[PDB]
Amino acid sequence: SEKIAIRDFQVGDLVLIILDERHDNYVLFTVSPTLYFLHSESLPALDLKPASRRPWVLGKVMEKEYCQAKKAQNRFKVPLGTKFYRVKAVSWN
Amino acid sequence: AEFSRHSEKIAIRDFQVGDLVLIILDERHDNYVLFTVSPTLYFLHSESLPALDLKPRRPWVLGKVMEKEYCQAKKAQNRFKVPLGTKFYRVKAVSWNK
Repeated sequence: SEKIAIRDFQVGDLVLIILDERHDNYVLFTVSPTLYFLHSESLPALDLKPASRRPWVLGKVMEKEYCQAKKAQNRFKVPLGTKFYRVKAVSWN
Repeated sequence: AEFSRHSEKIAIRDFQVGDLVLIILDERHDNYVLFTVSPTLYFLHSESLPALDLKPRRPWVLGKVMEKEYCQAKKAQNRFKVPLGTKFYRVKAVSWNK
């Protein structure tokens, strides 16, 4: 049976996707100090939307992209220089 | 394989001793449960609450399964708020960090 990854996310991992209101974004539930932000493109297929939002959904990792915040005002509400991932995911059930 | 990917995943069904798990508050059953995708309920044993820093409010903790016991409700009024005849598990668990 499949388990949910909570760190070191790989393509094909099952993940718990949760709302992070501080960063105005969905993230992967993790014990890591690194932020894994859900790519905006993946929201529709997970029955998620860009005013109250569902707290969590299960998904499967399809893609991840390494990023560094090079502008202070960014869509992720992270400080300048933050190193993070953007993750595309699809639904699982 | 010469090595395993170690301690990077939590179980969400068919829980086995030693599994890492997400423990969550089940308000409708007035009890902590293992987060699961299966219809079977896995209730946290009352013995396990103090060492997890829970009280008989905190929404969730990561844990490790120390024991599971398959049970059936014999009375309609019971601490788990389940109908008479419900089959469920009681799980002992300790905190897990890393």
